[PDB]
Amino acid sequence: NFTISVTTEILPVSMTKTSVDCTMYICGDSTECSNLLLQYGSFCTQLNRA
Amino acid sequence: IYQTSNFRVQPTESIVRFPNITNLCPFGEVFNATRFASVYAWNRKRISNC
Ligand SMILES: *[C@@H]1O[C@H](CO)[C@@H](O[C@@H]2O[C@H](CO)[C@@H](O)[C@H](O)[C@H]2NC(C)=O)[C@H](O)[C@H]1NC(C)=O
Ligand SMILES: *[C@@H]1O[C@H](CO)[C@@H](O)[C@H](O)[C@H]1NC(C)=O
Repeated sequence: NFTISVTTEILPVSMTKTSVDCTMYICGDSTECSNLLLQYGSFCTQLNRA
Repeated sequence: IYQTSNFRVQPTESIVRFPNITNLCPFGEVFNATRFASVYAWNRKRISNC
């Protein structure tokens, strides 16, 4: 004799599509901070691309 | 689709809120007086509410 047993199997497929902006996070909406951040270079482009 | 910047709304005006009193603090007697006690026993001038 045989039995049929349904088995559940869970698999994550995706996570939340987050996004981070420097001048909002790195700078508290200031101006001099923006000057210094643009002085540091192109880290923010790399972060946004990633 | 590209993500370039953030929709930032600039502030309109500059509100300033300071207490409404007009008592001048006595800095003149503090900076220059007839006698100042020496280092072994120095005084405390508690400037408050001016
Ligand atoms: C195979 O197994 C099933 C499940 O146990 C059997 O079905 C049961 O049979 C008994 C009596 O034989 C009943 O009292 C139950 O109500 C049945 N259960 C269900 C879910 O139908 C089936 O009889 C077995 N087959 C053989 C040839 O033994
Ligand atoms: C300290 O000097 C200033 C300068 O004129 C004067 O107005 C003030 O009365 C002086 N403070 C004193 C003498 O305690």
